[PDB]
Amino acid sequence: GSAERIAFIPKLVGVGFFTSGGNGAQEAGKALGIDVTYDGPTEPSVSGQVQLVNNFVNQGYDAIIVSAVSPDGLCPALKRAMQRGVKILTWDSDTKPECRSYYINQGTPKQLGSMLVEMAAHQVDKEKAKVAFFYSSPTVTDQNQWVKEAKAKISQEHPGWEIVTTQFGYNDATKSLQTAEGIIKAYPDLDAIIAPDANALPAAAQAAENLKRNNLAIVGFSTPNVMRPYVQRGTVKEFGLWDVVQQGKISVYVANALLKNMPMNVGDSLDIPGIGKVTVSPNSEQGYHYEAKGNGIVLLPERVIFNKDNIDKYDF
Ligand SMILES: C[C@@]1(O)OC[C@H](O)C1(O)O
Repeated sequence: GSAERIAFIPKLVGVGFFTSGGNGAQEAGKALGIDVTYDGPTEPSVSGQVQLVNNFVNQGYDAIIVSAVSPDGLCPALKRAMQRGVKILTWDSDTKPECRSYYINQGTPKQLGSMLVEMAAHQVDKEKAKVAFFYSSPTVTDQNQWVKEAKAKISQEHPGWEIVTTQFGYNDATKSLQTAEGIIKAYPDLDAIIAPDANALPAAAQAAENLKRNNLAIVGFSTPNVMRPYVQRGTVKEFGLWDVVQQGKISVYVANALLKNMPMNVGDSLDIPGIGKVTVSPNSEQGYHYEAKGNGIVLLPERVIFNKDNIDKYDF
């Protein structure tokens, strides 16, 4: 019969992380004979994503995979989708667990929070330090889950560190650069910026270069292709991510499994070419209390620390 149709929705288009995730989703679609539509708003917003969800539902799509800008903002549209039998998955940034079926997740908040703090500590290497957090928004699901854990870890394991500020760049290159320059100017006693956002990290690096700020540890999460110039110049020594192309791929393979009615309750696994096995984990892995039939989290097998040694191995 007519080929299945899956939508893959980023927080916004035109950012390398999301372009690369979309590439993985679309290549998986080709391998599986599924038509995958990559579409998102030009900036992150609830209305941008909600219209797309509603459009794809109204147009008869079989599954929608979305990286949510908000835990709650998409819920009415996603609940309508699920009421109509459209498979709903999140990837990257979750909604509330009751607003989707599966979350294709790069890592637990404990894992990702730990990565951020470990990267910072490796470079700071002193007990008394001043650190700034810098990411997209105070409401986005993923980054706030990770930052809560990173801040807890700092308070426990680095008691001499002071978090002097937490500011936001809203996935906007212009606003992010201005915010980063503002942090560096306002806090001359600053030892690290921790920037778990694909736009905030290069903005912080660029701000440090613009202001000729030296010996500032700048760590966070972004893509190798975006970060490579900053790593080459030495402004960023280390940052983290994961294979976002593979994440997009996994999301489409999981959606395919749902469309084929394969067993995907907590504990079940799924074979994916070039990856091996992925498994459905409980929602409690993300800190949620919610369990239901046909609902859980699929964790990526690995995350990656990038530095000068390995950055040229990766093209995304
Ligand atoms: C990489 C990241 O931190 O920046 C944009 C994404 O939503 C992300 O995973 O949060």
